[PDB]
Amino acid sequence: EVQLVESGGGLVQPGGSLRLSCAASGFNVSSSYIHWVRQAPGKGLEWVASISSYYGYTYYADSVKGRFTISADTSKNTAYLQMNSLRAEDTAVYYCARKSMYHRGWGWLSWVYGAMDYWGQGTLVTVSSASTKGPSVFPLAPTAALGCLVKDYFPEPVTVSWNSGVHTFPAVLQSSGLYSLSSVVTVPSSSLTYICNVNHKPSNTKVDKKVE
Amino acid sequence: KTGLTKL
Amino acid sequence: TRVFKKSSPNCKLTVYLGKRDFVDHLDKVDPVDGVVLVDPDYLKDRKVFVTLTCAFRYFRKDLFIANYQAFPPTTRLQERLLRKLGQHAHPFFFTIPQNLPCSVTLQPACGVDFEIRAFCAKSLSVRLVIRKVQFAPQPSAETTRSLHLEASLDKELYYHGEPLNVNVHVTNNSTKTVKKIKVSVRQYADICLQYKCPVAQVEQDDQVSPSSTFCKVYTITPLLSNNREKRGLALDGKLKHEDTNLASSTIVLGILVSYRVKVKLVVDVSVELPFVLMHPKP
Amino acid sequence: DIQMTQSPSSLSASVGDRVTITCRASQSVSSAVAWYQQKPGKAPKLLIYSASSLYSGVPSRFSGSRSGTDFTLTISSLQPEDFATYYCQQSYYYPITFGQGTKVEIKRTVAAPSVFIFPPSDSQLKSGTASVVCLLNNFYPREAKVQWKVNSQESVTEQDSKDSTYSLSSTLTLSKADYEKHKVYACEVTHQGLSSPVTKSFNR
Repeated sequence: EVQLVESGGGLVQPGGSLRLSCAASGFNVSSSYIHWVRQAPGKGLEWVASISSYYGYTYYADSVKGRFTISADTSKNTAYLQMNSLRAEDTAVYYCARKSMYHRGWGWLSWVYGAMDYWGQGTLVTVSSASTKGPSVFPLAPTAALGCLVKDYFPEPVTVSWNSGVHTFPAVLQSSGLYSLSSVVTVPSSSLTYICNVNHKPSNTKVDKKVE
Repeated sequence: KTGLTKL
Repeated sequence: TRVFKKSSPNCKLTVYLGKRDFVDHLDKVDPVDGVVLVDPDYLKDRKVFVTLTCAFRYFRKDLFIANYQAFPPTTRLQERLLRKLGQHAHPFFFTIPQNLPCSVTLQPACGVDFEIRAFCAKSLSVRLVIRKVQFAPQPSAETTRSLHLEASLDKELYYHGEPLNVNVHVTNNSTKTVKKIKVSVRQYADICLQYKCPVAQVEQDDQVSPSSTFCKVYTITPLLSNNREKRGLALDGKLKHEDTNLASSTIVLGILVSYRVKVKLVVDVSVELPFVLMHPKP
Repeated sequence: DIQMTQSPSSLSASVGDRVTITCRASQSVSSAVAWYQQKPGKAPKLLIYSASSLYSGVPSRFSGSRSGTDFTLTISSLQPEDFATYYCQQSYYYPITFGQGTKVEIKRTVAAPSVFIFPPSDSQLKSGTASVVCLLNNFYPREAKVQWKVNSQESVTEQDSKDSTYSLSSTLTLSKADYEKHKVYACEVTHQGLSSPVTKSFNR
């Protein structure tokens, strides 16, 4: 069995920095090309960088060159990615996977850089020049639909509960950056009291709103 | 030089 | 599935070969079986032969050569190769003698390398570089200089790259204070027609006071990363300027490779443990 | 670099379909391609290597092949569970590149958006930023547009688990002064499942 354990994910202002650790089990950082990839928020994968110890080979994406620098520690069997000058675009969930140098039949295939076949679970990398705030909840009222508009919170996530049919629309990013969302559900207008319970663990802000 | 055909 | 093809610039002659790395099980080497595809017009009278060079370089001390007549005539893989080519495809089949310097070279020409040479002539060309290769199949040391030094290793087989853990136990009953401990790797690559090679060296200022015990484990790992500026370093066979490992640990006529972890106390009582540094068979 | 273009941008198909996604490499490739099936949230998985080698554990219904610089990925029986985005990646050169994903949606009878319109609440107007919410619920396919009549942040939910439905929440946020300057607000919905645009509105 083989695994990678990805860690090192937390907020960081633009121009700050981070370090990512990828602990390797079932193999070595030296018999494997270890690759760090990233997926932006609701966007497409982009291989960030990768290294091989036995050769000291390093590769970075054109947009992640210089800002990132990868290396490893074969003592602990781990890989390390130093992300310097983290910027807003850099936000993602960052994944770690590996290209076993084996399968040549005998030795190291130094010229394959093949498929990244073992992915970890991915640590969320943030970038934001904004500090935690509390959600501002409003009631949306007029089959009639209604909800609570939970605007201007920071950062993910929120768990809006009502007192079936609740559709909370993915939290977005605004110009200032704050995470909005709306949570609505449709009920017949005949019975038009409803209780919205907004919970924000990062700010420990819990609000209850009445809609009718 | 050394090409490579499948089979 | 897959096979390596090579033909001359005239292309009248072609050689198809299943492998380009031959596994020396130490009792039966993967025999070099290939197929020669020719055109009758370009050969007419002249015969076609194929040769298995076992060169040694540094000097062309060609330690062995054998000839096989592609034509005139004199396996299932060869069968399948023929079925796609016809009569004018003919097999050659060399058997590698085990007592050969297993494919190795030196990191800069020099070194050791087999070779498949196919040529058409009336009397005794495609040049396919091949290799012979070997797959990887508890040392303990005590010294009483009294400054007792004991070293041990987990096992004698450490795959390439795989880190080596050295148990160090220092019982210093003498009046001299240890200023450093060095766990290093010496790669002895003797060209026999031997040199000390410093590759990995975990120097730690771990000082053991008089009448004191210092017991712990180091982890040192030999990697080709910092072994790049090491001329005369023994690498595995490089087919056409690829990159390869550190010359695996030979299992004993050419170049002989052994490896030793040296535990040295800088007071300089030293001990050494031999270990194996060969790849695993997938 | 190597622009590994992919097609279609997204495709629609139900259970049992035979999906075919074509990944063309602007520059030459030599059987170095991988297709990663990233579910929403979870991490990419390996499907294809060598352009045609079935990675161990990939269901045999999955396959792919090479026809030059046009590699292709096929799914014989698009099961209910093999819905994701599929990125193609040339592992040949450096810097590596991935495709741009081809979301495999679900298919249902073309449905119109159950539309509602909501104005800023008094609580919000007191705060000062009014967020009118034009809700287009249970609407298929995702292709719809909303126009504002008197800065729109559509928040398109993902496919529903009940019946494969999209819900869109077009939020228009405005400052108190500019919001008050106008009186009549409206959102107009253009949908392939609607004969003509559906316009909802209110007055300040």
